[PDB]
Amino acid sequence: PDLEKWYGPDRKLFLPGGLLDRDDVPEYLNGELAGDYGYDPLGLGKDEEQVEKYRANELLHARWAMLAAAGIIIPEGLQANGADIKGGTWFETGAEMLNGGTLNYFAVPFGVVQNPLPLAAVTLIEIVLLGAVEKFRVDGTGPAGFSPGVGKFDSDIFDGLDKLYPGGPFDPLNLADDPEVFAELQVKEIKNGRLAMIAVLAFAIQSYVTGEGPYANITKHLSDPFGYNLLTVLQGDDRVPTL
Amino acid sequence: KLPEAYAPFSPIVDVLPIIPVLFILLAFVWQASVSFR
Amino acid sequence: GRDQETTGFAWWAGNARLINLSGKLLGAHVAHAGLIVFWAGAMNLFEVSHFVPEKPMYEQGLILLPHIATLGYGVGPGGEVLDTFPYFVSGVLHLISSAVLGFGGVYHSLIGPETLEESYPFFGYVWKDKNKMTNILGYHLIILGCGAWLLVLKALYFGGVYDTWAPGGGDVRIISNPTTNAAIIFGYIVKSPFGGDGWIVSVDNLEDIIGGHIWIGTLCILGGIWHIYTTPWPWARRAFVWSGEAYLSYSLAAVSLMGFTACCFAWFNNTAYPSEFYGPTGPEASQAQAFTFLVRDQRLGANVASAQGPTGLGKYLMRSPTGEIIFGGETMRFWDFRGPWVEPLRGPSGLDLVKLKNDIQPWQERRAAEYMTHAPLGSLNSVGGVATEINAVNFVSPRSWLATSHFCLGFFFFVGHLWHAGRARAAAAGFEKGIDRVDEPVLSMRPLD
Amino acid sequence: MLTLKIFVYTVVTFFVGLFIFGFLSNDPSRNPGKG
Amino acid sequence: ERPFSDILTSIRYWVIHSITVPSLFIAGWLFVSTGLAYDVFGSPRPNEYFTEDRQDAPLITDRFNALEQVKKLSAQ
Amino acid sequence: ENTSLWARFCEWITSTENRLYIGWFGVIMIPTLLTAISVYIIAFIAAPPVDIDGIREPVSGSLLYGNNIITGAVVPTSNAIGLHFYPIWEAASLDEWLYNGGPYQLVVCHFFLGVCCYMGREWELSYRLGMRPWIAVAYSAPVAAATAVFIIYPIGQGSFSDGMPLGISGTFNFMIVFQAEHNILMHPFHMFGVAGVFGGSLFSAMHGSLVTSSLIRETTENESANAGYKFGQEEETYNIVAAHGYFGRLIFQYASFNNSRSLHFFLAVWPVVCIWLTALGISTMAFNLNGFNFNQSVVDSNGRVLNTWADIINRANLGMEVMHERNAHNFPLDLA
Amino acid sequence: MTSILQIALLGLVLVSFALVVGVPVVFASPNGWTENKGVVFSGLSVWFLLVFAVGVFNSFA
Amino acid sequence: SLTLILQLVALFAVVAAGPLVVVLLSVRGGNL
Amino acid sequence: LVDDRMNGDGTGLPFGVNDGILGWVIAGTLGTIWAIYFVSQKDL
Amino acid sequence: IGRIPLWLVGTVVGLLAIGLLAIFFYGSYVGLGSSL
Ligand code: CLA
Ligand code: CLA
Ligand code: CLA
Ligand SMILES: CCCCCCCCCCCCCCCCCC(=O)OC[C@H](CO)OC(=O)CCCCCCCCCCCCCCCCC
Ligand SMILES: CC1=C(/C=C/C(C)=C/C=C/C(C)=C/C=C/C=C(C)/C=C/C=C(C)/C=C/C2=C(C)CCCC2(C)C)C(C)(C)CCC1
Ligand SMILES: CC1=C(/C=C/C(C)=C/C=C/C(C)=C/C=C/C=C(C)/C=C/C=C(C)/C=C/C2=C(C)CCCC2(C)C)C(C)(C)CCC1
Ligand SMILES: [Cl-]
Ligand SMILES: [Cl-]
Ligand code: NA
Repeated sequence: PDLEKWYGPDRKLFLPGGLLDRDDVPEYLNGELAGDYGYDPLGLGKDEEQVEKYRANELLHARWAMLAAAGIIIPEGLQANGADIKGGTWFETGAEMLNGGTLNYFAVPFGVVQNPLPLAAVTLIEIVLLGAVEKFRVDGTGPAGFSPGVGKFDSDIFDGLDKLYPGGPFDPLNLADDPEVFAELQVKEIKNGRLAMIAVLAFAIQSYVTGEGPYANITKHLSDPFGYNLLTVLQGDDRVPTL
Repeated sequence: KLPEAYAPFSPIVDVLPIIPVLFILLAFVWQASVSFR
Repeated sequence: GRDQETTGFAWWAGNARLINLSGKLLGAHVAHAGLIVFWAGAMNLFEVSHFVPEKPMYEQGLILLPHIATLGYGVGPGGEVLDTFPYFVSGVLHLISSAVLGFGGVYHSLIGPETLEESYPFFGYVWKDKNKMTNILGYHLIILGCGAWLLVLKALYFGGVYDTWAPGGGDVRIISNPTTNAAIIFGYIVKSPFGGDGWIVSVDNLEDIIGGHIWIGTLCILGGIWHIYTTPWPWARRAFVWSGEAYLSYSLAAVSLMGFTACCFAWFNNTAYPSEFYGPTGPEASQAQAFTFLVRDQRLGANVASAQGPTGLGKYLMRSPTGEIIFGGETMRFWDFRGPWVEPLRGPSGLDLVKLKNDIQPWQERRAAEYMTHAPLGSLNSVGGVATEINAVNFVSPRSWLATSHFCLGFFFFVGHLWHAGRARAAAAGFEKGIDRVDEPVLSMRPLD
Repeated sequence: MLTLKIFVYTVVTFFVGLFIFGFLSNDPSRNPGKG
Repeated sequence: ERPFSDILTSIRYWVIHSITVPSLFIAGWLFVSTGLAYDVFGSPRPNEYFTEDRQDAPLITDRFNALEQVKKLSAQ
Repeated sequence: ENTSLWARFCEWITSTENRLYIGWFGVIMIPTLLTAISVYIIAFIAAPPVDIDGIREPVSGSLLYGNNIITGAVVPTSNAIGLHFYPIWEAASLDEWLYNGGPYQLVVCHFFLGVCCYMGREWELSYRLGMRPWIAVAYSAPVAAATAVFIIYPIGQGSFSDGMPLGISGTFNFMIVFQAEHNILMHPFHMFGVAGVFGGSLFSAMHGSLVTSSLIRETTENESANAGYKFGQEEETYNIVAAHGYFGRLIFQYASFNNSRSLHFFLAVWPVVCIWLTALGISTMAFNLNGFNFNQSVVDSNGRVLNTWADIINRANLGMEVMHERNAHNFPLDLA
Repeated sequence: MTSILQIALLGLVLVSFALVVGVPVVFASPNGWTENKGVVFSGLSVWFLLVFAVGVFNSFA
Repeated sequence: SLTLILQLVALFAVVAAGPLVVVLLSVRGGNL
Repeated sequence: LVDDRMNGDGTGLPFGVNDGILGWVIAGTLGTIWAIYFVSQKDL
Repeated sequence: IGRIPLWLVGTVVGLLAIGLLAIFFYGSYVGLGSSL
């Protein structure tokens, strides 16, 4: 694992060598964390500790957006290709459970199952589960065990587990015991998460502009690239020819 | 004709194709300025 | 920059000074590519600004708008222009991209690293590094295959391209079922280049064109992967010369051949170069004159089958050396011409007599008269017609302009190939600067030459 | 005529093959230069 | 003497010639525009190639009275 | 001891001890040129008349059919054939092949291959002798001119009947019809070619006269001055400084060629580039781009055409045009 | 909206001319590139912004 | 005319651009 | 017809091969020269 | 004396020569001898 492209002084930066000499990079970015491209034009970091807690926020947003990008794009594609999914378009899935409505959960590839849980039960379950999980995350303590690989673990294995990267229960497939590949996978994780965050922001803006989901956007744009793009949807109607 | 919003820029459109001819002459100017070093 | 004292090259050979400077050579290349895209965009914007809708493109001295129209933008049935905004967008996109390419070229020429070998080993190269040379060649082959596949995608799914052979006088068509048969595709590359065969210029249908482009794209991608993952074999390493000038000479020979071929495409092909946009070919104009003087005298009651000229061959109709019924006169030399306005009139034996008597369409008559009056004959100050005609009309065919310019370019690039191949051999052998005057080979040879 | 065509094809193929494999036969080494 | 590059790169030369050269250019322009070129060299103006008498090209057929022949066949 | 058959053959082919160098370009050059020479000589002596215009009206061409050396020619291929590649085996009989102009295509194709391989052979011998390689580049200009008149112009015109006839009066016919149809005299590329041949004559005479003028005294008056030069002498046989001084005092002390290498480069480059230009002019007029058309350019105030020397040339070209191929045209426009 | 596009395109022409005259000057100036980084980056950024703005305003004009 | 005047202004600007760059690099340091 | 001819003109004929014996003699001659060059290589 | 650069002098002279030649070519299409 060539770790020197991501950590240390001779790492990859957000501008190339001719555009950015390695003297304008801020001193608090010296290649100690994954995804360090020396990118801080506005002085929002100001020191290593503030950069570290901002990295906590960045990694949490990255993981949530990595889940969210798949959760946005996949049900819409399944519905468009012919699955019995309602509310596949991500911004109109909420209304589908408004007037006592329900959803269909398509367990791939096994089939669509009708979901009996109503909106109130769903939101109560989400509130209690997410509150408990976030409280466990900030406290560093958890009640029960049985994660794969590590097995049934007592409620004390969480001590010494690093925040944002706790091994043991959250690592059933190992894949990270070697520190070099662990750091390299940290770089991969943060880059994928940044890409997913930008993708989710793109999903939101495209959905607001075009009134349709990102799968519809990409499919219609690949159907006709020069007849369906941002400028074409801003134009509104067919342009009067300049003949 | 150009599109109506771009019609007032037709005079500068009509000059552009000679700029590649101007580049080789600029190379000769630069070589003369370095005294054909 | 550098002087002659440190390089051994005078200013008029100053580009040779950057043969072994990878970064500056890259900068020269990128600035040059910016120049090419600049000319494309600027000339396209000039042509659309000077474009006049009622006249056909070939009457207006346009060479790029016919290319985009053949791609199938802004035109309808019969080659009639419906919108010039696609042409304007093409010009604008090229002109803007030329700025980015020019910035990159100027950067790498002036303040970029002189050699890429130290800090950028992926881009660093020496000319004798045959593996790196094949890697770069493979990358470029992959890019070219993707460009050919872009043409295929435009033809199949993105609006199609202009088919001049569509019934009713051509239209923009979706190409379904391209000719992927290897026998049909490579027959063109093994055809004779002479009359009646025409080598690859005689490709006459969009199905054949797009199938050949599928073949070219797939072969270019496969060869690109091949060259990325292989090293030249010992027979190649003994046959070739491995230096930048030698590679340049190989490319010069290849593009000289391409320029001559493009000349012949522009002069002869009316499928990839539709006559609606490029004007008639020379054979097309001669056959159109013959057809027009046939239909006029048919309308005057004359029998165009029994009429013989002063020589006795036949004023309107005669036979090709293989027996086909063809138009009479000197245009017999163009008897192998095929065009969308004449092929409905041809049965198995050639020009069908009853079809010429009863089945002549008004659009065919109009195209024939137009192509007769707009033959690719004119002066270089753009006076249309033969050298004896007076200065009345302002017309030179785009086919004539393209053919003349590209024959000239092909010839000069053949000469440049000769120059650089000879100099590459002499420099590899070590006597490109002259005879040593102390170890002269001829003085060591047996006399009597 | 077909006999003549066969003979001419054989002759042209023979001379072209001689040309091709002659320049394939280590031709850049056939010079009096040093290096 | 002076090796003519020193001449071509001297402000004295250029302050003389920024006056002399444009004056000669303007003199030539005035020579054509004022009709003095036509008067001096006898070239007909575009309106006086043909007269009311002859509507074809002139033809000098006399040698020893060619002066008055060209005087009467010219533009008066 | 290098007993291999192909190795022995290759060492003989690339041998610099042969009286005439063969090389791998020569193994294509010698058979094609021998074929072209044989067919040209046989056809020029005894070929039957050729229906050049395709109008069943043959042109004799050969000595045995009543031509002299000036009027004798190998007549171009029939217009009915056009560009369709007519070899002997594509003819029903040798008589038909002769009637239709087959010898012309045979000689032209073999001559083109032979001169291309002659240029390659020039490069090859320069390489085997340790020379610089650009004599082939210099020879590319007559090769371009021959290709233009024998191949490129028939390609652009659609028929090998428009090739230059292999003869003297045939060459004159080609020139006259070419001027009639394209106004080659008013073509700038042809003007450059004329400047090149005139300048080549001027510069050959000038350089030879200067070298002969500055020859150093090594002989006597009873002996030829050429005897003052010995083949392979190390020292210079003439005074370059004196010749340059005379030239500078003659026209301008500047704008000279005191560098002998620069002088010889100029002597090489001027006629070669100008012949390149005029060969390209022929090749462009193959696609009907033509010379400057200044017919009726000058009009008076009332619009009457004032004829010029270009208009007199146009009258001459009209006389040339209305008389060439007097029975071959059925329609007014000479598009083909 | 047409006047806004015309003003934006005029500004793009002016910025393009400024970049054409200045970027080679800054590049080949002695220590000019290491000092005019901000000015050159501002010019390139405003050039890209003007190009995108003209492209957007074309759909409304 | 306004079209001819604007064409002349653009022509003079583009013609003077490159020479101005060379002149500015000559008087402002060097490295040309 | 009054006489026989090959009638190979035009028709887009691969290498002008109207009879497979022509392709065979081309392949045989090229392969014979190649075989001589190949069994005669590594001899310089 | 060399106060003005010779390359600048030659560039201005060539610019005027190119301008005069462009004027001459423009006059081929207008005025006298323009076929109009
Ligand atoms: C033939 C093209 C080419 C090549 C091989 C290189 C190669 C290189 N450049 Mg680059 N350069 C180019 C074009 C090229 N340049 C262009 C057009 C620009 C203008 C944007 C620049 C401006 C530039 C700068 C300012 C810098 C480099 C530098 C570098 C070095 C490494 C950084 C890098 O990859 O660039 C980074 C370039 C980008 C991130 C631009 C995006 C490129 C993506 C990958 C597009 C891929 C192409 C894609 C197929 C579309 C093709 C477009 C085509 C059809 C026109 C390396 C020597 C650096 C250097 O020398 O450091 C000392 C440096 O500082 N380049
Ligand atoms: C793909 C194109 C290509 C490439 C990349 C190069 C690259 C190289 N060549 Mg060149 N060359 C080529 C094509 C190519 N050439 C062709 C087509 C010819 C002409 C037949 C030659 C002839 C040639 C010569 C004779 C020599 C070079 C040399 C060189 C080197 C220095 C070039 C230099 O500093 O010129 C600087 C640029 C100039 C001096 C400008 C020349 C002015 C030209 C003629 C203007 C023409 C404009 C005209 C209007 C165009 C239209 C004409 C016609 C088509 C209508 C360089 C490595 C030199 C060498 O061997 O170095 C090792 C050398 O002496 N080349
Ligand atoms: C297609 C044109 C082309 C290209 C791209 C190049 C490229 C190159 N040449 Mg050049 N050159 C050319 C043709 C070309 N040349 C011709 C026609 C000649 C004959 C006169 C030569 C003869 C020649 C010599 C004699 C030498 C080179 C050298 C150089 C290299 C160094 C540049 C340098 O230091 O200049 C410095 C120049 C300047 C500082 C002044 C010009 C500044 C820029 C480039 C002007 C561009 C303006 C442009 C519109 C700005 C765009 C901005 C962008 C944001 C859009 C450079 C890569 C040198 C070399 O080998 O380097 C080691 C060298 O010694 N050239
Ligand atoms: C009209 C019919 C003819 C069709 C024309 C096209 C045929 C396909 C030719 C493509 C050859 C591809 C280039 C391979 C390398 C060439 C240089 C070389 O050779 O480099 C040499 C290299 C050195 O080892 O060899 C090697 O790497 C091995 C290279 C393999 C050589 C191919 C030979 C195939 C079989 C030949 C005929 C069978 C011959 C037997 C005839 C004997 C008498 C009857
Ligand atoms: C290296 C070098 C060189 C070269 C250089 C180059 C080549 C450069 C370039 C460059 C380039 C290649 C550039 C480009 C550019 C572009 C631009 C700058 C643009 C733009 C834009 C605009 C502004 C536009 C606008 C418009 C539109 C949009 C449409 C309408 C009209 C108008 C026009 C208005 C030389 C030789 C000199 C010398 C040596 C060095
Ligand atoms: C797209 C298209 C198409 C397709 C095409 C194609 C498919 C092409 C191709 C092609 C190819 C596939 C080609 C190839 C080629 C080859 C060549 C061109 C060659 C070569 C080479 C050389 C020249 C060599 C030399 C040598 C020798 C002889 C020996 C010694 C050494 C050396 C190597 C040097 C078609 C027409 C259908 C249609 C239209 C369009
Ligand atoms: Cl005649
Ligand atoms: Cl006729
Ligand atoms: Na006649």
